Amino acid sequence: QLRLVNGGGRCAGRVEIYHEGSWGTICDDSWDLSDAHVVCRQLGCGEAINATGSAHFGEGTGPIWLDEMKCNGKESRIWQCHSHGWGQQNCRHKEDAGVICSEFMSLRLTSCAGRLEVFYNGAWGTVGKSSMSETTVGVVCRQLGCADKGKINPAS
Amino acid sequence: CEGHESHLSLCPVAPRPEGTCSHSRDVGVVCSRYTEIRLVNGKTPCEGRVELKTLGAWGSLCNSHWDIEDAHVLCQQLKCGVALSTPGGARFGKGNGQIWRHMFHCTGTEQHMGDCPVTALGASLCPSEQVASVICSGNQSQTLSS
Amino acid sequence: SIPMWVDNVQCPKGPDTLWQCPSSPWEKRLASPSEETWITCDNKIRLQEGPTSCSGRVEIWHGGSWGTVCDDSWDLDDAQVVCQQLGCGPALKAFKEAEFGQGTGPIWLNEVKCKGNESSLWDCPARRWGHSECGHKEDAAVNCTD
Ligand SMILES: *[C@@H]1O[C@H](CO)[C@@H](O)[C@H](O)[C@H]1NC(C)=O
Ligand SMILES: *[C@@H]1O[C@H](CO)[C@@H](O)[C@H](O)[C@H]1NC(C)=O
Ligand SMILES: [Ca+2]
Ligand SMILES: [Ca+2]
Ligand SMILES: [Ca+2]
Ligand SMILES: [Ca+2]
Ligand SMILES: [Ca+2]
Ligand SMILES: [Ca+2]
Repeated sequence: QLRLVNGGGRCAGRVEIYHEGSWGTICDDSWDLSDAHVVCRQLGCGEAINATGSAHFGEGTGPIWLDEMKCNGKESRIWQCHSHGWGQQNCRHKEDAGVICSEFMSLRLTSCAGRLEVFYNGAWGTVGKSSMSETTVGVVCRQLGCADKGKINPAS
Repeated sequence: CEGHESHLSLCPVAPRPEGTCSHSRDVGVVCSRYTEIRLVNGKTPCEGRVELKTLGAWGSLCNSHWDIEDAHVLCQQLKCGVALSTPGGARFGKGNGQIWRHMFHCTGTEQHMGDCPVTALGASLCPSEQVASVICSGNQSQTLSS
Repeated sequence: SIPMWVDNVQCPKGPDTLWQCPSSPWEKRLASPSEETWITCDNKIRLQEGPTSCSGRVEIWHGGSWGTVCDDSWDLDDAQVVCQQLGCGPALKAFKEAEFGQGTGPIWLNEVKCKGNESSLWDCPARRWGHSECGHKEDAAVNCTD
C-alpha cells in the first residue's frame, strides 16, 4: 500500500510506503520527477509536477524503506523501481520524499477576501464567475475555513 | 556508530552497492596511545630497565620523574599487576643509547602509559647512570588498591 | 623583545600538544630576533576537489581533524562568508548534496546561519563541532571568483 500524508489534499504529501507492518517513508536521494511520476500514476493522480525532498511535507515517523529510486517512469508501482532494497538506506527523516501530482487541487483567495484561485496541474488559476450560485460561494468560503456563506464582488 | 560501541562489529553500517572510493582517499586514524614504552634486560620477561621509543629511536627513561605510580601504570600496561619497586641506578643496565627525559605524571589509576600526562618539552638533563627501572609483581590477578 | 626558553624542539608523531615533544632543557637566555621562530599556521578552512583553489567542497579544521559542513540551511550567505574567509572574491554559488564529492573526517558544521558578512565561518551561528545529524553525502560546497 502507498499513501501520501500531510499534503493538504489527496494527490500530494510525503510518500509513505507500507512494508513489514509499519508505514515508512522514502529517502529523497535521486528522487527526481520520474520517481514522482510512478507514485502519482499509481495512486490515480495523473502526472507529477514536483518531486519534493528534504521533508517538504514534514518529517515522517517510520523506518525509511527505500533510498535510491531509479524509476524509468513507465512501471505502475513504486516498489517495481530499481532501488537499494527494503530497509537499505543511509538517510534520515529530515529528507523524506514527497510528491505533488497533477490531480492535486488547492484553493486560496488573494487580495478572507480576494480573487478566488484554484491550484490544478501545478499552476494557480482563477475560477469562472459564470453560473456562480450562492451555494458554490458558501462551499468556497467554507473550504477556506472562514465562513459558510459569501457574496460575489467585482474585481478590485 | 553511536560512539559508545565496544567493537566496530556492533556498529550499524549503511552499505552502498555502487562504487565506493579511490585508494587515494583511504582514511587514517590517529589515537592517543602512542607512547611505546617497553621493559628490557630483565631476568623475568616483564621487569627491567624501562625503554621508550620516540623520534624513531629507542632510549632509556630518566628516573628523576619516574615515581612508583609511573611504574604501576607501566606494569598494568604490560599485564603484570603492580610494581614492587623502582630500582635506581644501572641495576638492569645503562642502555646502549640516549636517555629520554620524558616526565610521566601518572596517578596510578590508568592501565596504559599513553593515558598518562607526559611532559617532555625542555625537561632537565639526566645523568647517564640514573636510568629508571621497574620490578613488576608479575601477578595479573593482582590489582592496585588505594 | 622577550628571552628564549626552549630550543631544538623535536616533535614526534602522535602528540597533539607541544609539551609531549622532547627538546633541549629550559634555559632563560637572551635571543636575537633572527634565530627565533615565526610560524604562520595554514588556513582553518580549505576547498577540496575543485577545478581551482577558489571553488570546491568546504573543508574546515577543528578538533584535530579536517571536517566538512553539511548543506542544511546552506544558502549563498554562507558561501559569501566562506569566500571572504579564504580570501577569494565574492561568492557565486552555494552547492548542496556534495556537488564536488563527499568529504573527509566528521561533519563539524551544519545549519550555518550566516548573515554573509561575518569575519569567519566560526563566528557564524550553527550546530557546531559535531553531533550533526547529516551524513557525508550532504557536504556543502561553494564557488568563489578567481
Ligand atoms: C515545483 O516545481 C516548479 C517548477 O519550477 C517550481 O516553480 C515550484 O516552486 C515547485 N514547488 C515545490 C513545492 O517544490
Ligand atoms: C563557478 O563559477 C565560474 C564563473 O562563472 C564558472 O565558470 C564555473 O563553471 C562555476 N563552477 C561550477 C562547478 O558551477
Ligand atoms: Ca543515499
Ligand atoms: Ca537527500
Ligand atoms: Ca530517480
Ligand atoms: Ca612521575
Ligand atoms: Ca541536506
Ligand atoms: Ca545559512
